[PDB]
Amino acid sequence: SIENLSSNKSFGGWHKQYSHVSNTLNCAMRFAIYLPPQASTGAKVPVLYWLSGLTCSDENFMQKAGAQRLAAELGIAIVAPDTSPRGEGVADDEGYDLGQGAGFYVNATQAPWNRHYQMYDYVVNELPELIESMFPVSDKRAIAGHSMGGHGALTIALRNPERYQSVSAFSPINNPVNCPWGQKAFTAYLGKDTDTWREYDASLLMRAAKQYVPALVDQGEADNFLAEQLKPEVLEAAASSNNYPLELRSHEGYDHSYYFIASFIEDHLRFHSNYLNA
Ligand SMILES: [Cl-]
Repeated sequence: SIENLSSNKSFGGWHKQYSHVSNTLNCAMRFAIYLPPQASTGAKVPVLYWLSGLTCSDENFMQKAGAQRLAAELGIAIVAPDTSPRGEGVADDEGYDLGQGAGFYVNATQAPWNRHYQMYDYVVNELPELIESMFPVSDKRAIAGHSMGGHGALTIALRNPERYQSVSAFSPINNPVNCPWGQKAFTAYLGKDTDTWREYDASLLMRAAKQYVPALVDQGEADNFLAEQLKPEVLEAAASSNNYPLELRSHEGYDHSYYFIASFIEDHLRFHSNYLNA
């Protein structure tokens, strides 16, 4: 029902990969965890959930973001789920932008996708329950992500404000109802009635937010997807309009890659630590 697949010592702590049978997705799922050195002492540690973007697995961030150094110092565990259901019986598309690697963190209502594409319930309900049951962790959590995963973090935090201390993102999809990535995925997973899409749009949620989760967003100015897919100005406008605690930082010359993420991940860890320690 749960299997440790791999272990690698990392900055006096541990990077470990698991597979488990998901009740919400009705499929096997892989996730990775980083436990800091403090978890070896008897301490319970807080958890940063990291959600990845299109095509990614539970490996990309663990390998490339360089988060382990500071997570170790600050005593933060990081949990990185995969980006979609995977395996036998799970629908898929040949394109990188739909199906596997592309769950969009929604609960799909349209067949065939509705059978397995319940990534919102997985991230919000099943995964944290599992993590808290297995690992030496507290009930204090935060959430972050990149692009589709930034969309994931923001939308989940805004709809579950009591559940998350803080939220952050790199290159988030802010207004997915108004971009091709969001439109393709939402039409396929949720159908043609865009009223059903509203609860999955960070910019729309933020404008209407009744309770604040502190937020930090970093955007590379040389990100090729900025205008068409990401639309940070649209998030800023929502924040402005709702007195929302959003710090949105634009960085000249930086792109959409993990090189950009690695460049500011320590900022994100110090930001989360501020709220996870409270
Ligand atoms: Cl993405």
